[PDB]
Amino acid sequence: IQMTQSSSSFSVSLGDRVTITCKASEDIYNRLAWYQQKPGNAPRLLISGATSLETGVPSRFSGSGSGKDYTLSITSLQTEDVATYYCQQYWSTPTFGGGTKLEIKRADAAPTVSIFPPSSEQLTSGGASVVCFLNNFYPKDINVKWKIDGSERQNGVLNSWTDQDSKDSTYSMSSTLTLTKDEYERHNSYTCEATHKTSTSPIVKSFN
Amino acid sequence: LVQLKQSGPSLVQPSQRLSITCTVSGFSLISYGVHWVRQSPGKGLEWLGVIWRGGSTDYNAAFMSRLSITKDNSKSQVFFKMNSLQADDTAIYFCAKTLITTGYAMDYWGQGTSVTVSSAKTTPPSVYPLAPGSASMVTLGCLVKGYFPEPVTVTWNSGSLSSGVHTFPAVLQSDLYTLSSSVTVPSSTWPSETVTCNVAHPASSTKVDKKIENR
Amino acid sequence: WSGPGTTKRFPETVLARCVKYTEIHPEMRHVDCQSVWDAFKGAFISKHPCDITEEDYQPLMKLGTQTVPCNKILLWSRIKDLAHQFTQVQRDMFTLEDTLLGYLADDLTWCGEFDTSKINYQSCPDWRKDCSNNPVSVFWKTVSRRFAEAACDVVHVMLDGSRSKIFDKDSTFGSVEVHNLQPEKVQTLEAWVIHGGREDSRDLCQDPTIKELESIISKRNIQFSCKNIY
Repeated sequence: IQMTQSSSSFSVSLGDRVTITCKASEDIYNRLAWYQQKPGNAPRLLISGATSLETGVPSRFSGSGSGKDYTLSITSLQTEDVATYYCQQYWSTPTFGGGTKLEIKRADAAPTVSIFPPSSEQLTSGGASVVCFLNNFYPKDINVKWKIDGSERQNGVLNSWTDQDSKDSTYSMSSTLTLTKDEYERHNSYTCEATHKTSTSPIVKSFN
Repeated sequence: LVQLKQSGPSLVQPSQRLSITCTVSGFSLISYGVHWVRQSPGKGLEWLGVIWRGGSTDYNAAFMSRLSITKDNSKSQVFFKMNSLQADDTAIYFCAKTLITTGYAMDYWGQGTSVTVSSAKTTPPSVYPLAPGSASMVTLGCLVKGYFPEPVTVTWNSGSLSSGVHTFPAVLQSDLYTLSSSVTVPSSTWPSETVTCNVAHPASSTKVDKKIENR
Repeated sequence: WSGPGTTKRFPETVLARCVKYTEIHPEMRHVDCQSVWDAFKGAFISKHPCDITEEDYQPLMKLGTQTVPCNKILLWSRIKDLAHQFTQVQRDMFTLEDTLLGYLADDLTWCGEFDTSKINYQSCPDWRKDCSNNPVSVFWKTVSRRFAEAACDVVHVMLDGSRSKIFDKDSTFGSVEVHNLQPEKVQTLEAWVIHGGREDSRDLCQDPTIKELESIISKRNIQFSCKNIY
């Protein structure tokens, strides 16, 4: 018996009225529970037996659904109601749902592009990493491009994004080109460039 | 006030015994049951097993092989134990208070324990500073490189700034993690001020500070 | 007979009860208070009060047919006097004696004879001591078997935390109601154990009778929530 939440990601603006779906291989006769997991924390019981709420949980939350198709709902969405939303069935041996992540609809944003050089104390040891942050932006979908003296490098670069900030409700990210010092200082200008959709033109930072 | 506080390993060598210890407060194990779920990024969430108020246990078809939940009611703690581990047995493992005596919805969950199943000695990170090239605002950050395993705690000014400062996800290349911390201010408040970087690697029982200078 | 006989002006009171129940509960009204009484009466006059079957009440069930807040239900445990006593119960839940038939026969004893065909106002069979199939014993098994088949979501029950056997497996509740809770319909049995006195601290959710119920309920796929109260 398997739980398929369908929709995996969602974005809708604050005060918007959101809805999620769960469906089972077979009739689970209401043996179903919704859990709200904010990443970096243990999951939260919201609803049990399809519709019965729970203490603390705001009156905003709606438990509905019947037969095979169940449903979470918030009336006027708020801020601290962002998380992946999981669904548990317990008519037989408990199984859960893929997941359904929530993202606010923030005002569009362009990145805050950095590009620090290697640290002396790093090179003296052997290597030379080249960091290029991009804290705070929106939509999530971005692109970063590296260049060395003009020619392009897409090998050895390791990126890392964050989750949409529970504050400025915007994203972030890092690119990181990792070389030996030798392989490093056999080149002068090091360019990294973020190709977003705020200005039709790719912002750059670069040194030597 | 219901709490379920685990503890145990975190880092565990392939094909060993995993042994977590859930320890419960503001309630009792003769009254409610206790479930174990684990979360791996790959499989999402999965039900492992359950140790009833009764004492009986039900196990997931799959792990009934290597599984062993058991409890000590006098000291209110439950004992997870899994055998012949592996790569994918990597995940966070939680406990949970059965809502009502005997039910499946679980009200109060445990903190979870991130477990990583690997052979791979413990590496202190090397913490490199990050400052703009000698030759409007100013943003900085630290570079924590090459450590094992998770996790690592980065702070700023021993524990000061926090606004718009956003520390990044670690990455794994050849069993060593790496990550970077960010931090923004006005052109004014640096370099006049202090901007120490505070990193702690709890696994290698080490901590380190690294202030960002200029060029 | 070792038990008390049919309560006085019985047929007279069973009618007045049906009258009143149909003023108050207007979404009934359509009911033939006599045909109801006629159906009741026919289940046990002419029949020997140790030989009554759930069938004999089939007549009157048909006419009693009703609809209930299936999710607000509180099952029949022998003890209706102890329980009607909590404002939480009467108010927030649906005793089998807020139904019509329940209403009519609450607090009444009754039986006839068979070599005649006239009620017996002198004595009646005592379920424990004499035969166990007196009209009253069986009436209640009959109407509650229905009650149990009708319950959904959380269904409650109340046990004496004084009785020597808190959960008795042979009780109307143990033997009839429990096996007619459908799991495809009921999420949980929430039981309330009623301490026979303050002073008596003591988690009765522990008592084995209770535990035999935890166990039984679970072989049925239904969940169990136990609770103490006074």
